[PDB]
Amino acid sequence: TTTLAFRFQGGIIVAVDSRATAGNWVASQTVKKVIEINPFLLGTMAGGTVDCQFWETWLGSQCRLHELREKERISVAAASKILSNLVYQYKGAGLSMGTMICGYTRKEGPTIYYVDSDGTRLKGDIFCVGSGQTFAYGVLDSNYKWDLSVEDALYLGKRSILAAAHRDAYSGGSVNLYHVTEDGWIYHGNHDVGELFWKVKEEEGSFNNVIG
Amino acid sequence: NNYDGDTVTFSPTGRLFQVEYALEAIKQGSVTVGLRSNTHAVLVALKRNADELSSYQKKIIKCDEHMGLSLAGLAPDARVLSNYLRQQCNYSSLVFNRKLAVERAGHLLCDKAQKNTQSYGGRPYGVGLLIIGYDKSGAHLLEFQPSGNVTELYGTAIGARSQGAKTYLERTLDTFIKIDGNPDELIKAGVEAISQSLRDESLTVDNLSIAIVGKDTPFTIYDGEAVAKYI
Amino acid sequence: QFNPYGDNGGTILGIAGEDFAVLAGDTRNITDYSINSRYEPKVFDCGDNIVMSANGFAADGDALVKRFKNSVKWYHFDHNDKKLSINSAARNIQHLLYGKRFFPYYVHTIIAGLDEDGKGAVYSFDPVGSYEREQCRAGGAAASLIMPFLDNQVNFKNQYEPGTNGKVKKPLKYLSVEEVIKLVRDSFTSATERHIQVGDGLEILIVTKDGVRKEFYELKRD
Amino acid sequence: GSRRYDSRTTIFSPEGRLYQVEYALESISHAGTAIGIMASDGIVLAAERKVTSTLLEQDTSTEKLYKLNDKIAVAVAGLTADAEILINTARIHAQNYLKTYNEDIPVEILVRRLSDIKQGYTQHGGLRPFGVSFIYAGYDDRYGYQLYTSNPSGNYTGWKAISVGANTSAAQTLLQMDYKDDMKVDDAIELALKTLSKTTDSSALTYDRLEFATIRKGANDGEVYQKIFKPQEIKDILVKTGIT
Amino acid sequence: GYDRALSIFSPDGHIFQVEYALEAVKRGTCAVGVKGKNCVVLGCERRSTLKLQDTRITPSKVSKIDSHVVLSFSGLNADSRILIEKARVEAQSHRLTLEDPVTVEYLTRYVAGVQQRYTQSGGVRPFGVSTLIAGFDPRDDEPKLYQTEPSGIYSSWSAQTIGRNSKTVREFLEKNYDRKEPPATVEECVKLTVRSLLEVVQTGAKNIEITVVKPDSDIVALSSEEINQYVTQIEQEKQE
Amino acid sequence: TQQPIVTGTSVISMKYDNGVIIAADNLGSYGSLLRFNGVERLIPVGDNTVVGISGDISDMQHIERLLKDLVTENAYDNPLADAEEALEPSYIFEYLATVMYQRRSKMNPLWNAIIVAGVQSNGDQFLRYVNLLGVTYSSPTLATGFGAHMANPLLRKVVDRESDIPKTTVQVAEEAIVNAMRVLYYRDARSSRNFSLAIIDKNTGLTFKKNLQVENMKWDFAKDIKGYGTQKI
Amino acid sequence: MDIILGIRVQDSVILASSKAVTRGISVLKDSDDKTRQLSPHTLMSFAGEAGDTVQFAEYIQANIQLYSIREDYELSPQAVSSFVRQELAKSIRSRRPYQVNVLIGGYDKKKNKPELYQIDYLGTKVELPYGAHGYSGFYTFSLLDHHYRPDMTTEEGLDLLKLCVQELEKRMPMDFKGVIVKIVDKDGIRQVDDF
Amino acid sequence: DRGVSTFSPEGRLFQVEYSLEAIKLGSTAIGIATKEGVVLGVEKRATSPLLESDSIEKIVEIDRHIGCAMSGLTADARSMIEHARTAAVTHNLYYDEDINVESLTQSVCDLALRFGELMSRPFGVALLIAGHDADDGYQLFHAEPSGTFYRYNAKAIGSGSEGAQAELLNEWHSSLTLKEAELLVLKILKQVMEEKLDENNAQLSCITKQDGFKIYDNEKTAELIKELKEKEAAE
Amino acid sequence: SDPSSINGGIVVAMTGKDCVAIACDLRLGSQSLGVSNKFEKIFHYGHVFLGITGLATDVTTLNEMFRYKTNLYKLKEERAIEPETFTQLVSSSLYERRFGPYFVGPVVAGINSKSGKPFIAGFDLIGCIDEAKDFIVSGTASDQLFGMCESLYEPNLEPEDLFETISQALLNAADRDALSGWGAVVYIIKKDEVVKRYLKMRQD
Ligand SMILES: *[B]([O])([O])[C]([C][C]([C])[C])[N]C(=O)[C]([C]C1=[C][C]=[C][C]=[C]1)[N]C(=O)C1=[C]N=[C][C]=N1
Ligand SMILES: [Mg+2]
Repeated sequence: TTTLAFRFQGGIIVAVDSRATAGNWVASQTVKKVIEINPFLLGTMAGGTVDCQFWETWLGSQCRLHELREKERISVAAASKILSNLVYQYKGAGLSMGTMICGYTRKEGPTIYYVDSDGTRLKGDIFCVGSGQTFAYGVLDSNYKWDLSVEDALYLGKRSILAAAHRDAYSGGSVNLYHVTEDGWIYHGNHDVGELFWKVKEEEGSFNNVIG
Repeated sequence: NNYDGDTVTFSPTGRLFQVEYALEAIKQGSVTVGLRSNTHAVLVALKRNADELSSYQKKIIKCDEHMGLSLAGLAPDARVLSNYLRQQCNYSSLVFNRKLAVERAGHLLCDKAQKNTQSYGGRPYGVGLLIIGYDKSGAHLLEFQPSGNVTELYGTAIGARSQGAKTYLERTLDTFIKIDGNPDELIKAGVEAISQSLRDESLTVDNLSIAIVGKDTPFTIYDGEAVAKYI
Repeated sequence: QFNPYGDNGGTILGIAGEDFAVLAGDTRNITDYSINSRYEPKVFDCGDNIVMSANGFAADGDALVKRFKNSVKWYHFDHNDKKLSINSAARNIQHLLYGKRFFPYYVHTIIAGLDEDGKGAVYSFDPVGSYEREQCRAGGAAASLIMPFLDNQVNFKNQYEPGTNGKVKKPLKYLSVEEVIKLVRDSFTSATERHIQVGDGLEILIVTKDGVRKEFYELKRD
Repeated sequence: GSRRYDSRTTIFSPEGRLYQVEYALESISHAGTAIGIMASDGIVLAAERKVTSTLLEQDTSTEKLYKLNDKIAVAVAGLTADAEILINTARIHAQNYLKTYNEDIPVEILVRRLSDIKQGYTQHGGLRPFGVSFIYAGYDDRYGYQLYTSNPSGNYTGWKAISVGANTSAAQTLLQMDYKDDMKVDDAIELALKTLSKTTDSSALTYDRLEFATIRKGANDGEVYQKIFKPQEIKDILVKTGIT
Repeated sequence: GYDRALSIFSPDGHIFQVEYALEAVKRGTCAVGVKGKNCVVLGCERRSTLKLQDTRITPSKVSKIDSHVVLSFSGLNADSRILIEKARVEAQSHRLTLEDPVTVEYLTRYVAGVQQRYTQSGGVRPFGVSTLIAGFDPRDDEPKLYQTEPSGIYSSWSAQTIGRNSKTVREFLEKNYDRKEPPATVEECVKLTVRSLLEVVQTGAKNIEITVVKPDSDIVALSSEEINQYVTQIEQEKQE
Repeated sequence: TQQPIVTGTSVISMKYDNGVIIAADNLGSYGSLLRFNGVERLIPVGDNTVVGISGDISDMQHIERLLKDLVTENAYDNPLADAEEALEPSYIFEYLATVMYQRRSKMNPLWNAIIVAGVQSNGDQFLRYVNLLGVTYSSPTLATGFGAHMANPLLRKVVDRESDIPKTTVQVAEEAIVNAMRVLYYRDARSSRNFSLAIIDKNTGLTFKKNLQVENMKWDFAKDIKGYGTQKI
Repeated sequence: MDIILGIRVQDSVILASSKAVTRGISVLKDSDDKTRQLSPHTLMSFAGEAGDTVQFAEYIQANIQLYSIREDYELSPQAVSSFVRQELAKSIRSRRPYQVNVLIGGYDKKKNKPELYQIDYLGTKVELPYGAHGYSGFYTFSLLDHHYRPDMTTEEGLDLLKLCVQELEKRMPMDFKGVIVKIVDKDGIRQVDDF
Repeated sequence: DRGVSTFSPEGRLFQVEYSLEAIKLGSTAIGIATKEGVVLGVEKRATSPLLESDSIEKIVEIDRHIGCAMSGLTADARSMIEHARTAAVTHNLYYDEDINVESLTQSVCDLALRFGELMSRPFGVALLIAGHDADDGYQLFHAEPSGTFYRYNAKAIGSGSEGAQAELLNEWHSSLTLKEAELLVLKILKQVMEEKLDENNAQLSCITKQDGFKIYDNEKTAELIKELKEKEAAE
Repeated sequence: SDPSSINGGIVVAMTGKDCVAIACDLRLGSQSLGVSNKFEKIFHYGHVFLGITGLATDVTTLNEMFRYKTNLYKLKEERAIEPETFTQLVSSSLYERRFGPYFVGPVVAGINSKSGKPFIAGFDLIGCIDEAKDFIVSGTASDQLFGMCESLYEPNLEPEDLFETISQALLNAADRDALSGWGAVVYIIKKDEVVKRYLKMRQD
């Protein structure tokens, strides 16, 4: 799995891969590793399949109940802490989660929280999570700036997942892009790695090691 | 008088007034009729509305594919008791792969209602029920009273003005019992029976409620234009 | 020490068409190197035009199907005989599975039917409740033998158009019910040859707007 | 069933009063008078034992004045048995606080805790309230010397000088007349005894009918000493102040 | 456990235990709340039947629930401590889970919910307490003032009073408080609050307590001399 | 979690044209010790069902008591207890199957493998299996333990599929069962010569045969077998 | 987490705590503040198992803040430290213990003295002039033993702290991405933004 | 005294019948259902002019497709609303769909009779629950403390209910527009209210399939009041 | 891993003519790391002295617990608890945690205020009372202390002589234990005066 999210001038970019594996067997190449918690909040999926699905859908129910009760959008801080407090209750029982809770509010601005099944809850600008996280970090750290255009920021996220998809055996399939603004997230398509690799190689002049 | 404050108190003549007051709630309820042949069993119920803007309160509840009832009195108490029947019918199917006998379903309702008449704090159920069903011994019709008394019958009626429909069925006993393999004629007899309890008002398309269960017929409820055929 | 889990073998396959869906599964039941039954139905009609199969440990498989069938019954009671849609059934099954997250139903569940637009639908579950809508899914023992064949012959993966040499992909034309059944039969015939736990018989349930139909075919009994 | 016999101890009257609390206060008004007076250099606790006998063993007797810890003491007015239930709870609370924070419990925190227990018996549980009123005399390093009172309602208030039990109306008037802010312990001792001597229902005030206690910084250097007076010591202070 | 239904309906559709709890509030000392343009003031009556009191240590009538919200009350004193404690706990629990202090409306809604729960729970009587809750939401400069009562209903008020002779001071406020132009300064708001209490109090000595709450956790209680200056100025203008 | 102590070996069964046959030997083993020689492991329920049990005997006796109690309970307030509302094989099985799966789910199983043989109200043959894991399956022939490995192959030569059932008479079926019991005695080290057999027919009802013995055994060829290879004497 | 240090000088307490957070193979963050303000004149730093650390710290923070509001009074550092110890001593015999070590630096306004308390996850409390948790003490205590004198100024304390951090950066295998330093004195708590 | 779950000689529960009297003392709430939407309207009834009327919340959202209005002891409604919101959201979690309006109403009514010697007394508040679903379209229900609920084409509850219901009897037909229903609620509220109706002491709301449940602004309602005055003066 | 030797430390007690003595080291460690040289292991409740070795968190917890209990004792009994009675209270309190014990090695020392008789006692971690006439030892260097005490001790020593004996027993035992040392304290106890002496020892 490779999932990333980063803050910038235009809001938040979220990018994930699509692969699911049982040992060396590729179970699925079409997994939705981004969860649409609501029109304004996204959650990424890494680790064990069910846990992140189940509890982040549940998180959406808690957020909906909050804004029904309080007549106001839930903060990213409060939404992330509901999930982290929940998993902390299950600590030891064997949950397996690594996720980024991403949102954009008036009081906070674009915010990302890394939430973890050991109970960890970290605010930050850039996060990469999964078996291919190290590969994605390389591309991000060297190319990341605050003053990135929405177009360039989207490409960087797409390119960083591709880097991991190539090298990491347990990452691949396709790339799902999302862009998060204050008025909500915007889906930016499914991109098959099989077609994306040859396209990027040709246009970018990268991957000269690979023959095409 | 001094012995009607709670259900735990007998009167000097050996009466339970709280149970009798619960029985009174049934008499205030709208009329409903039950009757059966050897192949089918039918429930006919007169639904009651609050006013012209309101809907007509539903009277018939399905318990299983082969069993269901009609109510008269406190509707929420019918929901509690019908829910209990649904569970018991279901426990029989899941554990024993066995459809729950109608007679045994009556025994369970009797015992549930009884506990509410002997303990302090609680109250009796305020509803009467007419259970129909088709099991391994053919068609059946039961009458439940919240005193705990359950009775198997060919036909009966409960609610306001139910005596008129009950007399009609007592006359027609020999005729309608013989209506085998003809659902429409058995319903006709039920619609004609409930008509003996009407005053001022008549059976309209959103007033009438009919249910039937039989040999090769799952428990199905008919409302709206589906009962215009029988008006 | 007592081991509460076992493996009853078997293999299942779900394919979603344009206005139909099929859920197939072999009829062999086993433990270790013995055959328990040559005909033990594994795919079930659960009502509301939904078919289901829970493959793996048969005790957990039967328990789950039983509880879902029960869930359909109570959905009717509680919500005025409303038809349980395939997407709603899927979400419900997730909660049944996750309820036993720490003592799981050791099964690979697949359901099939039609969505609310009338198009074919298949959903796939892991033992602990993660699920996803799919066009194509094999589950169980010989899943690793069947899926690659379906990637190639249903989704035309790695296939291109002659003359263009890798430039133009083979277009994803829709498959008829007759065409899908052919691929299902060949998938199981092939799996039977190379997997010892697959054989005896093949039972297919086809779901259309008209209802649920069944088809049975013999498989090799060795 | 059982409802028939329930007194319903925790209900409002039409006027918005708690019946049982009011009746408990009526009980306390017949109990022996207890007085507390706070001075700049200490606190005095004086209390009258109820119609005693010559055959009562006084030197081993305790019905009025009780020690909660080394810094806090209480004077009781009401049912003695009820007071001992609460006193043991208060002693435990003080020790819990000491174990937790490694510091002696502040006087108010102890008072609030006991008063909250009394309150609970007036709002829930269906039990009768405690027929007890306390005078708390205590010291801590935040507020220094403090006097409080609590009653069966669970309401508590702070005081410079206060009385509970019998003849509080007459006693409070006499205290209000002669009390001054710059007063000292030795003067407060005299005021407390003089007040009891005038309000007492007995013919004369003697050593065998009194319990007496002082909380003084009259302990060698910056620390506080509790002194529960012995029968002979009460006899001496009665002669010194010129009452006998 | 004791399960007896103490709060129940009567033939005329009244719950007498809730209504008798309001009578306990009527008996309690007067409390008043007035919100200005950039502040809220809480005034409270101290009955002078009790002298020889130690005012340093005696429980004050206004209580801080958090650094930005305060609560005053009329009715049973012992009952009020239970509501204040629960409110203080909930305020810290909110900060812990939501990572943001409570809004004044939320805290009010919680306290009101507790009061309501005690009107249909077995074995308990209602709280003989009505509260005035005032303060400022986090990062907000709009003043807030809410009222609760034993039944559990709550609502927002431009100005409000509760307790004994509250009918009189509400009469005063209804003619003296203008919505189109509320007390623009702290001085004007305190003056109007002291004026309203002077309709009922008796002597303007140690019988009036005043607490001023401003935005951004700025809460202060006025002393005797500071209040006495307001008392002096009000009557000197009145002699005309 | 436990271990089985006193155990019973194979239970074997099959369907035929008008009903079902079931059989099991009368031994209660204590490890390798053939401790108890008079143990009945077929337990009839009414006149339409026979429950055959293998595995732990203490757990078998518990199940025996549950079934005895089931009959008592069914009779309560049931005028048709001996007629339309009598216990069916399918009812008895489903009850046991429920208990077996519940017990394995509490990690405290009834250490058994069970075969419920019987005939339904409409004359249909009933034959289904359940074990300590709650696993269930049906087949024209069913067998537990060693029977699964040795009896089924022989019984499947008579009834190989569903269409072979009407073609199989009661004489042919019983013959096959009795032969299988002999084979098991040759080859199962925890079996005995004495066994019980039960037939449930839709016409002739329940026939319960006790104190049967394995007969017509071939042993004479043993006299010619000498040494393990090279030895001649 | 990794390195947490504490030193008590003449008129203040100084706490230094690493910025790195590592999840196995990668360093997810390099600006993490491993501390919570319990009261205006009391600061607690912490290090231990993931999740448990923050959960425990915030739980303590909430409890002390609750006490402050109820009594309108700040607890002494000694009182706060005893409360924290008891919570950990309770925790160690629980179903799942808090795996958290803490340093509590506070300025007692009554005695006008700075105070440093070291408490481990077992509930082992000691008052010290300087302290540390984990492997931090193994490198730093020899320097502190030589240089600490109890009348140092705050500026002298920071210099001695720099010498400790330099030794850690030389001899520790792990890159802890520097430290966030905070000072606790009579005026309250402040952060040294350049270190 | 006597049991809380006691039956009267007429076969009615004393406490339920007494709670119905408390509802008659409550402020008026009206609901009208049409094929274009359902309208909900309430009388605020502030006890004093110093009370900020916009804090009076007698119309409440349960979900996007279900709204609710209340009358009687409104404090009792808070736990009912909380349960309704939880039931709606929980069903969406379990079934990935909107919950039927009837099913939501049934869930609320199940709380009603859970009282004895559970809560100590019945609820002293009636609810008008309005919503839309795909199966049965636009619906309006009346939920009582007896546990009974009726569906209505139009319904009024509170102190001016029988007068308002008689007016709704004459005015309602199956072809009403949403705009016509809005004015009709305003008209009848104005008829039964003590004080003169304006945008500050009365509140409107609606539920449509497209936009869901919406509480009306005071500016929006003010215009509809002005439109009402003119059309009544038109004849 | 072994709870009783994570922190380290020792306590020793002795009887003399009309007097008792109790002594302890001052070390607290985390295995090999020395953490504190001011961790005193001897506490007193009135005139009754209690030394405690073992796991330090439990040492602290038990001190707080016995302070708690002896304070309630005094309020109710209206007198200070005696050594014989306190010994029974320690035993009771330890045994109530039979299957989840405090990992400690307590030592009681004191003079009965009424009889004037010198008293010492030791316990295992779960309550068993060792009431010796001569001496009691506890901690990570208990073997060493047994050897020192068994040779150095003689009955009826005068207070100032007893000081020398117990001091030399502790010091030389501690110097043969890696987890003990870093300072030492000795309490000399007579019927109505108690002297406390800190000893100069090697700091490694
Ligand atoms: B990803 O690789 O972490 C991915 C994310 C998941 C939400 C789809 N996880 C998996 O595919 C895991 C394997 C795994 C690989 C690498 C790191 C961690 C986990 N798959 C499973 O856990 C699994 C379990 N049962 C069936 C199929 N897959
Ligand atoms: Mg094969």
